[PDB]
Amino acid sequence: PVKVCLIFAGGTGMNVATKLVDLGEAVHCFDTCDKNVVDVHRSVNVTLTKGTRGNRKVILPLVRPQIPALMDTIPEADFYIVCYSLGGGSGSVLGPLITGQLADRKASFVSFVVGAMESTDNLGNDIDTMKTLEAIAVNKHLPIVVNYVPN
Amino acid sequence: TQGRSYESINDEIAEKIRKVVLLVNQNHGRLDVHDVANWVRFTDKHNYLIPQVCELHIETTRKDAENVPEAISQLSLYLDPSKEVAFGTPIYRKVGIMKVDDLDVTDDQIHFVINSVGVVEIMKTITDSKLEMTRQQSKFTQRNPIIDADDNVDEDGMVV
Ligand SMILES: Nc1nc2c(ncn2[C@@H]2O[C@H](COP(=O)(O)OP(=O)(O)O)[C@@H](O)[C@H]2O)c(=O)[nH]1
Ligand SMILES: [Mg+2]
Repeated sequence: PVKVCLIFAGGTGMNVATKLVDLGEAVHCFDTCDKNVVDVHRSVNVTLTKGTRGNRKVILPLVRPQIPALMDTIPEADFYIVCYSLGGGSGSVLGPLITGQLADRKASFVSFVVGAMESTDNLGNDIDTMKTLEAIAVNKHLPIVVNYVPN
Repeated sequence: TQGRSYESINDEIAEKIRKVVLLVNQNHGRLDVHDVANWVRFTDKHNYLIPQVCELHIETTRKDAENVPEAISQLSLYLDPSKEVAFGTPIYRKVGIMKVDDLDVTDDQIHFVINSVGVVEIMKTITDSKLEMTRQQSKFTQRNPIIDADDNVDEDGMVV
């Protein structure tokens, strides 16, 4: 296992990743399209889901069956860090699905999540994603530990 | 608008169309095809809203965009990402970052704001304007017929 694996999801995750490219192979990014992919990302892992080119209910059934495939690209590690926005459609779905998988690995990890504040859509998503993490904490019987950063 | 050439109006429309062509060119950071779809088809995910005729306002300043009344759905493009400000009270809001090497980038920031509480007035102005014009032309009073029941008129209206 590596010391730490860093996982980023959705646009916000992609954007934060650009600041951590010096960590290279330890960084793993996921999104549903390439709107946020920039040149510096060549230095890290980037995986885009298939058939997915803001609505979480729409994105979920498309990405769910692909999660096992995403997880195979994430090495076993002694610790993980997960990072995404609570308020969009892709990060707030990929992030928690991967988080659920990390719980199944009996992993130690923390997340960095952003409270998006632009619109009632963002705010509704923030609520549903926090509730998602709570449901996961209960279902997997594990604390889901997050550093919460409001915009 | 009275006094303005169709040439002038057409030029303005073409320049606005180009901004929309730019908007949807899929080359902006952070901006998805799905982001655009959910901006303009806002009732798809906001089911409590009423589908109806809405106006699109295309503005090149924050100030002008903020002055769109009762904004529903907003998309902002910025060339300088330092200038991004989450202004207004729309229900849906998204931002894209334009590229300085994008030759189609005509302005430093462009805001595409959709509302619907503006169409009313527009229609009123047209109805009121037409009414006034019709009133001036309506208030007419034709003269009495130049032919009396005395003239012998045949089926083709021939009087011989
Ligand atoms: N802190 C932060 N917030 C962002 C950033 N980009 C977008 N946001 C906010 O997060 C929301 C979700 O955007 P994004 O993460 O790109 O959505 P996703 O790709 O569907 O996961 C947006 O509506 C913004 O309010 C970013 O780079 N940093
Ligand atoms: Mg996105």
